[PDB]
Amino acid sequence: TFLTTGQITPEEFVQAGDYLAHMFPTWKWNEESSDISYRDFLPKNKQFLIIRKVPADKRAEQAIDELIQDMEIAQERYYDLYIAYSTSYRVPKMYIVGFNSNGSPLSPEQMFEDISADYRTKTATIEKLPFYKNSVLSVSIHPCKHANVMKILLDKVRVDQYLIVFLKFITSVTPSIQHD
Amino acid sequence: TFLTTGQITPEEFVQAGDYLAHMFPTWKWNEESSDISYRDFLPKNKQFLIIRKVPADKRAEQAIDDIDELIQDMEIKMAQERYYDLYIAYSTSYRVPKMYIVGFNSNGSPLSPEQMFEDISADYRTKTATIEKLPFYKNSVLSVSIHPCKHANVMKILLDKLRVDQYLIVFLKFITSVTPSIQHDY
Amino acid sequence: SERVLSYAPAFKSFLDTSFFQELSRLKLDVLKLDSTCQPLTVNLDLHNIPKSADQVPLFLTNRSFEKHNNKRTNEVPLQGSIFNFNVLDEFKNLDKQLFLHQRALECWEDGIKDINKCVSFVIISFADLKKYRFYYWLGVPCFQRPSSTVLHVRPEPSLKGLFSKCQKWFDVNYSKWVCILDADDEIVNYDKCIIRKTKVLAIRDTSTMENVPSALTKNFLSVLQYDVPDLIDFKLLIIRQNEGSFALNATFASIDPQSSNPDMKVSGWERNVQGKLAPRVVDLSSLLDPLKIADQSVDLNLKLMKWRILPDLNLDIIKNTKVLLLGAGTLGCYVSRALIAWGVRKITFVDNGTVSYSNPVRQALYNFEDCGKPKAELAAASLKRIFPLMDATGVKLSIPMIGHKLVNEEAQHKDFDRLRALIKEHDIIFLLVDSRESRWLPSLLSNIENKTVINAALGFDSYLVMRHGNQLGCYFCHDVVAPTDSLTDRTLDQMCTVTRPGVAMMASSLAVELMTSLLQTKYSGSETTVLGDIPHQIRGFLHNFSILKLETPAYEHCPACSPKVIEAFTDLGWEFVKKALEHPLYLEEISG
Amino acid sequence: SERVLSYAPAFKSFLDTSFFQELSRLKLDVLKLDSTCQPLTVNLDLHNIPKSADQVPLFLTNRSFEKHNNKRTNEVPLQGSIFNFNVLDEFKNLDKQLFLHQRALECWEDGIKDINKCVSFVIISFADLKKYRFYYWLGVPCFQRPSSTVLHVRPEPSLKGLFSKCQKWFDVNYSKWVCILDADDEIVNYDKCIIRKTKVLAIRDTSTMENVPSALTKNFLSVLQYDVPDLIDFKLLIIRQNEGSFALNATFASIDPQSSNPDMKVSGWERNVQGKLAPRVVDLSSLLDPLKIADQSVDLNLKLMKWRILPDLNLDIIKNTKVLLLGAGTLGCYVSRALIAWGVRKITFVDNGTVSYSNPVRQALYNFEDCGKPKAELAAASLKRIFPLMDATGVKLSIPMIGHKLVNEEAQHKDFDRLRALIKEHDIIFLLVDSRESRWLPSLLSNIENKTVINAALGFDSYLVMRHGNKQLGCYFCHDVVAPTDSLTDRTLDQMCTVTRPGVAMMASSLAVELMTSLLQTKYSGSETTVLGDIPHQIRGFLHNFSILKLETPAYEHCPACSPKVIEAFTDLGWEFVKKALEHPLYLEEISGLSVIK
Ligand SMILES: [Zn+2]
Ligand SMILES: [Zn+2]
Repeated sequence: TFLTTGQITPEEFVQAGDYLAHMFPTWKWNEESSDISYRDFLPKNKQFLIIRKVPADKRAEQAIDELIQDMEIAQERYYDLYIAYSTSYRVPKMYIVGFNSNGSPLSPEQMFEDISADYRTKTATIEKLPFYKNSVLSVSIHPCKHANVMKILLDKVRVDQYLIVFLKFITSVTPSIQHD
Repeated sequence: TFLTTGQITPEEFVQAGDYLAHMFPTWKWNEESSDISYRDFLPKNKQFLIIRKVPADKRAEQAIDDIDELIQDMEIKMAQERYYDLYIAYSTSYRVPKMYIVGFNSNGSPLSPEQMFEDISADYRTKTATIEKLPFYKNSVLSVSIHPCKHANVMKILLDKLRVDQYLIVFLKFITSVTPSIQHDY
Repeated sequence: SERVLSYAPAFKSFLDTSFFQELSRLKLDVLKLDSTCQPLTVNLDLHNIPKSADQVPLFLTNRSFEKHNNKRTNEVPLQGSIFNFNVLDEFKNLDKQLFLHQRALECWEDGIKDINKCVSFVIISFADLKKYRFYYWLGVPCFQRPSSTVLHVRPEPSLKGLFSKCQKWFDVNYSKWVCILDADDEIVNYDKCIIRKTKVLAIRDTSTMENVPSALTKNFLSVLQYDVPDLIDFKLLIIRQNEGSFALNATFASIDPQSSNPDMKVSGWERNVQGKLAPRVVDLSSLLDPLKIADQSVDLNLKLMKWRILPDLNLDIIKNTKVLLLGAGTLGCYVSRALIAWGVRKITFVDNGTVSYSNPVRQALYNFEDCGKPKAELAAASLKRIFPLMDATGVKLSIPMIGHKLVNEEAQHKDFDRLRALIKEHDIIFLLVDSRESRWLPSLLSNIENKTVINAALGFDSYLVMRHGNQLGCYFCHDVVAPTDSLTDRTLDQMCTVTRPGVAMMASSLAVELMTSLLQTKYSGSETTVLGDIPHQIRGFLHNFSILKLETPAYEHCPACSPKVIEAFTDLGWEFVKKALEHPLYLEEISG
Repeated sequence: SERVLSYAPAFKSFLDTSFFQELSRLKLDVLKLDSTCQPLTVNLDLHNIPKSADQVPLFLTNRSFEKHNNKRTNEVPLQGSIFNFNVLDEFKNLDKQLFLHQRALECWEDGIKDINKCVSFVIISFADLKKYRFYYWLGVPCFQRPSSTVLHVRPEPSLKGLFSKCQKWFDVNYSKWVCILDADDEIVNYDKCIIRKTKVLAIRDTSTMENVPSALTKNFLSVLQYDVPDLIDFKLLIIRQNEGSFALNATFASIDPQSSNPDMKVSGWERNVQGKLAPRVVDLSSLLDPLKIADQSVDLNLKLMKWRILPDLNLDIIKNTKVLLLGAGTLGCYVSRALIAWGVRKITFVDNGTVSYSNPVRQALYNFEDCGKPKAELAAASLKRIFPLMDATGVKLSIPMIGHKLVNEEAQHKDFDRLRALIKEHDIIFLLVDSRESRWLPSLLSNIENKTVINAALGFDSYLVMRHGNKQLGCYFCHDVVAPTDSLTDRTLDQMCTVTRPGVAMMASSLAVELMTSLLQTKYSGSETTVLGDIPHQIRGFLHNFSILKLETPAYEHCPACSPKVIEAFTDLGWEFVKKALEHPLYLEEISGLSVIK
């Protein structure tokens, strides 16, 4: 079915999603909050998976001041990654939100430093996280192709881990962000 | 200097037209009034010339209601002849008089711009006729303008056929070919 | 003869627009609705009565409101008043005869103190500002007091050399309507003690009708008979500033004389040209209404092309072409501007999307403030904001891409039917979608509804303009580029492509010029009209500033207009389309 | 082996954009209040602490204001507040020590009623809601009461099997920060009566620093001491959800004890990366300011051309070109819209007239509502409405037609100087005027000021686009563009009072701007092509047959705008020469030499 097509039903998503969160409890399904723009076809509590503050040690392609003074009494980065389902290309869809070493939000052109060259200039863009109501800027990676892709890597010598394959794909995209 | 060009100065426009209003007393100079937007290169009382209600009997090409059911009952119990107001202005961008015309139908109510065009000669209408407010009144009124662009040129040609007093008399001979269905009171 | 003296109306009203403008100003200033009454002034020129008129022009302008706004020489000031009504019922139901009679009483009161002050006029009016419509009626109260009195007259050629003196006396004495002779036959003002002895009365006449004096004559006669009750015979000179002056031998007669409070017969409501005693109603919208004035300057612009340059051009078939623009992206915005510049008045947008942050620089109908709002509706609104007469309309409406599984059968089935109806309702259809998958369904429905279809598509530096017509290929009959071509010529109609900003401009213009030329009558035996060639396809590239024109036959096995594809449709309706959108290899089988 | 216990900062702040977003939304700038206080709630997750962090993330989002909301299993809820200031000055001069001390006292008052509630945090903030600059500082009140008390400690290897029980007990009792052993070595809730006897305290630690507990530790010891002032010696378990839990023999000591009114030693203002006790200031414009978002979206759209298709394309040299548009009619309008699509940022319109009723349908910068207003300034304004970052400016200014008597020397003498000025001031001059007699002077000045000039002229169904300055090419006037023998419609080119087909001006405009961009690209090695294609001298288009011609034309010796004798006469005689040329143009041919050839 999916290995043939390379795509998943919303019912299969919940399957790989629950599996991924089980084997790497560091990933989580959303909570129900009032700021989430839900989707009828997914359960309220299995809308999108999320991991928080994964360290990025280096950048991708190598892996007021007065006031601040008067009030006195390069570096590491942290990434939140979200995984959502794409309706159009029946496959998973990648969004990332970045923090500098101070815990402040990164600019959309700083996050780009942490996308691999070929993906950066060809298959990536800035985007309101689609599942939050009044919303938050991020870097997304188009599902264009993707499976294609997922259909290639799959064929390696069981649907529950559709997402563990998909994740290793992703690390190719954001190789500076630590992985396991 | 002016039969050379076919063009006149402000000083001379005043002469050619003091003469006109003396010869054809039907043309008058404007009156000092509060609704004119004056120009300082001429006197207040020599801004522009006016003739009122010149008749046109034929047209240039041959020479919900309710209101109606309201008019019928308010009633107590050849057409259109038309009537034209002609104004003569001085252009600065060219050194020539520019004429404007404002029309009325036989009931003495104003003509639509569409209607006024019927009394412009087909050549002069399709190349040198425009709709324009009278530029010497403030709260302004629509008129057909005509419209230099050229002119003397065309005036010097008529002067290639003797003082400057009669410049506007010759201009009027021209104008007559533009609006050939308005009577020749000039 | 002898005859009974009859009369011409005193005045002919002329209303300048400035009169209605100054009326409106004064009427917008009050909120109260009560009818109102203001003094008016006109300066009569009895030396310039146009030949086709029978009486002096009475010329109302904005200046008539402004008291005595100076005055020329030899002109006669005429005092009047305007009663404006602010409820059309009051204007309609006012007893007109009663009203004019009451005006005549005021004139009489004035007259018996000074015979020269017994002449006025009145305008009644209702102004409908929103519609730029003005109702009015001129009344000049002319009175016979008593009504029983009439005048027998006969010609008096003899008193002929007198006229020059009166003419000239009147020019000087501009506030006078009347004069008399003293004992040495010299002109003096009207005195009752003198004219009782001298028996000669001259009136400054407002009519030009041969031998027929202006009705104001009744007024002066009434005053005369009251100042000199026993006067029976007198000479009456009717003085005019042309050559048509005449003298009368005059005798007061009487018809049903009552006996000692005299009654009064008043006439003077002005007629229209149909000879009817009825009010005037005028529509001054074309002269005053900014919107209607613009409609006119624009129609004039388009006509000049036809008069100055292409006399055989048909500007109206364009005007009345109802245009559906499938797409409110870069193309839709620009095509639509070209269209309005040509006088197209009904344009209907179709777009399922939202204005984005990067859109306003490329899509010429949107501002920065517009970001986040739905495109189609907003686009129509932008057209109206440019030219409010535009029957601009916007429909937010997705168009099913082909090769995609559906997402909502019921919602899209409603989209489909709504699409097809939009087409049948319209005359020319522009396909200005983002990619070719969104191109298939509109094509088919247009080929089935028999509409003229202008397609436009963009590559990075290339565009394609073509028309499927009412046989010529449709967009889908043949591949639109070889698979061999340059990597930048294969960007044509890709949904992922950025384009050089100028491509959409050039494409839009050519698409609209191709439409207008196509609407025109084709010449005998050639594919040309009065606006030039009517190519099937046009193809252009910016990298080398070049244009191709070319042609393509209908393809037997084309997925969009092949006759076996049209068969399947009208037979198996939407059920057929559904399978086609989902199983493109199935669509292949129908066409062959 | 005995050390004085030291501590690590309890938390690492992370501020999400939704947090600042939710401040705005609350309309706090619009409120006439000097400062404002709201409660916050974050849910700590002690199982997911970044290797590169030394303590739990304290992650503030919009959801942090919702006070309740859904919480994940074993996530520890932390209650805090944000005091926001409307006046920067009082954010700056706020006594940080005294302020954090007041927050500590609250924790104290709470702590002595329940020891699991003696922990908190605070955010102080000033928001510049227009510059989208946010200043903030996390405070975590950690207190030693009394101040005199410190803790001696030494490793306790012997309590290892406990760590599993404690980790697993804290996961369940997510609202608890402390637990103890009872007389059976079972884990139970803190209770002063029990711990007084069993003397074993476990704390849920928020740091990951080897052997250095969170500074929250002090708060709990302070409560413990108050319940049990007779306590000297006890066991202390520092519990973490990784492998780094540790035990300690702990002893309360005292430095400079006060009499048998306990003051307290407070600390916990968060440091920045540099290690400094100082506020954070943050620019979020790039993430929240819709001007700055759109502006960057435009430049991304353009950069996708360079990256996907033309790598050696120079987008920058374009964006920085100062463009002067002489003419704000049909042509100026369409050209400016092409220029902004290409990312030009400085555009300056010049036009003397006024929007007419006929204009908006053809002239794509004006609406019906605009009629009667001045053109140039309105165009500029129309560009700003489309894209506000635009340095668009209008200048109402007459350009003296050639062969026309002057109407007013000084005002026109001033218009000259002002025209030259604007020309020198800019990089690329587009001539989008209406007749040819208006091209003359601005051609000349643009020659003289060594400027690249793009002319665009229109006839009824054709157009001409052509560049001047910068092999020698010659200008618009070197050669009769159209011959007098040519057709009626070709002859309409650059005539005034010519009604043009609507599409002509759109084509002319697009090609004029594409010609510009191309011209700004580097030329190739011996070719006359750039990365954008050709750069013709002249392009002519005809609508009736949908065709385009490219041509080049040689400079002309007796040219009335270009000739040497004409640059000469200008250079010296300046305005007086220009004046005479404008009024008596046979003079001009006299000078160029054109007179001596006829
Ligand atoms: Zn086909
Ligand atoms: Zn030259």
